[PDB]
Amino acid sequence: TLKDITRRLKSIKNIQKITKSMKMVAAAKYARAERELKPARIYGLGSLALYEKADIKGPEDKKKHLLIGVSSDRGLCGAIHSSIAKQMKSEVATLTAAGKEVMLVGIGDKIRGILYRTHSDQFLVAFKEVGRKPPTFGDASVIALELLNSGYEFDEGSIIFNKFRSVISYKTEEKPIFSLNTVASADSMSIYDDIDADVLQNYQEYNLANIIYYSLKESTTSEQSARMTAMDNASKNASEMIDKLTLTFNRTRQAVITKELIEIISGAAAL
Amino acid sequence: KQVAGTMKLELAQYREVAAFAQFGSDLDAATQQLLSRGVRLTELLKQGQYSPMAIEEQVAVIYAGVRGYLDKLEPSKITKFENAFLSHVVSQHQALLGTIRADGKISEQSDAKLKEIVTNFLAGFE
Amino acid sequence: QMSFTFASPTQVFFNGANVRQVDVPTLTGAFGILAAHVPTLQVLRPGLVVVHAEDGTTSKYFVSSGSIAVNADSSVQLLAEEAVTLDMLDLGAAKANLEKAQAELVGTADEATRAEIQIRIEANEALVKALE
Amino acid sequence: GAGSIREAGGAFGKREQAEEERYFRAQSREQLAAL
Amino acid sequence: PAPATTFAHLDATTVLSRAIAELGIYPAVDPLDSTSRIMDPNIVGSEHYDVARGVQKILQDYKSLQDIIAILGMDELSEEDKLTVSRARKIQRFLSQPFQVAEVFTGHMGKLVPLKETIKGFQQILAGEYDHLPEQAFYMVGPIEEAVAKADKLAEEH
Amino acid sequence: PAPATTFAHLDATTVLSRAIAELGIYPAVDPLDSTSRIMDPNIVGSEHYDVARGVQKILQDYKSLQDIIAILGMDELSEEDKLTVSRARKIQRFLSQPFQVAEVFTGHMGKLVPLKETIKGFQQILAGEYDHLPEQAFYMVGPIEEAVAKADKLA
Repeated sequence: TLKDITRRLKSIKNIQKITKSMKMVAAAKYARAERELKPARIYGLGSLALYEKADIKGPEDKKKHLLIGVSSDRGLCGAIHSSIAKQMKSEVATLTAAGKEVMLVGIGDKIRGILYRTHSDQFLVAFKEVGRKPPTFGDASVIALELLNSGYEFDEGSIIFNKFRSVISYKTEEKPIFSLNTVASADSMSIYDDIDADVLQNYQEYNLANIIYYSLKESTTSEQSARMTAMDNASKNASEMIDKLTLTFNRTRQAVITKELIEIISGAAAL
Repeated sequence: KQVAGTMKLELAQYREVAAFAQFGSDLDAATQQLLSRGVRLTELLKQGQYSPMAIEEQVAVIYAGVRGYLDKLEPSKITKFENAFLSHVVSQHQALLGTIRADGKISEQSDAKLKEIVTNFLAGFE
Repeated sequence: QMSFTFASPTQVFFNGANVRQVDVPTLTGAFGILAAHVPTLQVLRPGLVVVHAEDGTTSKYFVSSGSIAVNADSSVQLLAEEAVTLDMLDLGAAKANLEKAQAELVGTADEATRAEIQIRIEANEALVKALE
Repeated sequence: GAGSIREAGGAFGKREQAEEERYFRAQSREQLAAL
Repeated sequence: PAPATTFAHLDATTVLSRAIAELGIYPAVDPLDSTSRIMDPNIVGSEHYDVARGVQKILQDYKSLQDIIAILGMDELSEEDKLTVSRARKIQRFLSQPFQVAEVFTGHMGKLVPLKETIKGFQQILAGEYDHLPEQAFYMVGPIEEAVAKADKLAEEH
Repeated sequence: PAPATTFAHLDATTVLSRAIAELGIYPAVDPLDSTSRIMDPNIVGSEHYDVARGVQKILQDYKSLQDIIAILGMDELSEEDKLTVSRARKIQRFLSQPFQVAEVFTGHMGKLVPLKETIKGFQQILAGEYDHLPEQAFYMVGPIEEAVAKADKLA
């Protein structure tokens, strides 16, 4: 039907236009969010050089556990919010099998709305408003507070985020988060001078806001590029669909004109 | 001809970049300037019914529009600005309108006079 | 021999640079850090940070919080949550907000919400002494 | 030809209706509380 | 050919749409396709003409925003766009009206609204004077007074 | 006019499709367009009727999702929709079958599947008993055991 094909052509043309505009907007957002990753990757990575020079391994005997999945609120990114949830619930059962009680936290409405079905009681707290504005240290500092004002005596932790590598590809990654009783008991920390169990607490509480901030910068410059790619693919698919539907529309309009001609001619020749 | 060449180019570029509307708060300053000039120009083309303007008044309005003397106003007042500016020029500057009507072209004298009038009205406009 | 690294959350001042001395305001009292300094790790309090380049020429930033960590291989990583050079702070608002902080303490008696005032008082008290 | 995604009535129109009216039902039951 | 030929023989055409009736709005008048020859600011005055043109403009921008709501989602729209879409939905509902001959279909009382009540109600919904009310309070009422009364009833009962 | 008139004379219609034949699915029988007047629980049995209706419902769900899948990619589906799509594609591949008359232009042995094997295999695929096998393991096989064997052979 000609009206059906016209409706569908108009619909998919609107879709293609909006998707191209969205791709260019996500490209404008990614160019910035990747310029602000170079100063936040020296800070964040310079915040974990100790735990690698001191070579903190972490205790495998403690049971309580924390698991941070970093994502955003907005979809249309692809496997961004799916790779995080894929990694979380993959190792939630891995630690639950060994008796290690795991309790989750969700940064971003997408990572919560996914795992809210299966693991909903194993969920300490969740957050919002991640993704609209570029993540700042004010956001990472807040998330660190309620991770301490929660009464969860977590003995080991890992934060899962999307490590950005290039515009084409990113990888999911988890960074370890050590508590006090493992960084104060490690016999490789005996060389560090003027250390008591309080100046380590202030140092473990700050290094929780860093590894969250370094995570929010990596998982937002890896999400805008993925949104750019996904909107590019969506606009391209809409374009090929528009091409096919325009071919079909031309065929149908020609058929309609010919049918009307044949009707008029058969009516005229029957007199 | 002089003024509408520029108007046509500006409106063509605005039609090129008009699909990115509703996303102007997240685009670079070039696309935003294009969108702004184009919106102001489309607001300049709106016209009442049964009110046809003379040629000198049309070219004065399009001059005030395309030269950049309207990016400071947000679109919802462009119509009132155009109406009040028209009233002021017709009731005050009949001499410049007469010279443009007789010559048919915009001299450099008339260009500077129009710049002066438009800037002073922008100063005095509500 | 020293590998300095001074970085705000949004800015990097030094990175792998070889300065000879840093003077940081640790919570357990300030100390200066030359090469081969004993491995430590601390958390800062509001105060200056003087960085002595190899030429003997200084550089003075005003950190506000964070954590310096001298390491066993003479590497330093100073991370300040808000590190603004002294050319950006003003003396009038520091002395004024310090007064607004000091005058608001006496009107408060709860242990928690008064503790947040003293931290604002010392943060501003450390400001007036840094500017002049 | 704006609004064509809703005029067609395919998958992207039904989900438009769903998204919009769930948002506005939430806002409506929230605004009935503030009154 | 028959409707397209009879269009030219009329003064105030009132086109009834099916997509609008499938929204539960009645009468199903299409606001962006109905036309009158006395919709002239020198015939209906400037206030009536301006209110009508503002209603039509906001409904057209609502149609234009529906595509973005379709593909992006209602969440990322600005509060500007959210508020204009809310006003548009409320004007849509307020355009509906219970008929005295449609009680058997709706069970509601038949309302007859004077012209000034209509102009004032649409002016106030356009101005935002009732952005705090639910959109379901304007559905199948008379003037805007019955709309705020229905809002009060829905607020107390829920 | 000719096929539209000949529909009303048949007790069971097997509508072939070109869009399905392009996917290599042979026979190209359109599952959502072929009907039969003995597709009746009182005639074929409640088990057979339920399996057939469930297969058709999942194929109709996949068809409804086709648009969003084609424009906004596979990611924007819920995981329930993703499971429906996976099962529907497995069912699509399983509906294919090598014909004994095709032994000369496809090479594969012709499989003749009894009714019990058909009902059992499709019921199992609907129940989720093969959500770990790949979809190319159900393509051009006989009973479901051959699909399992092909899935093992490809790994």
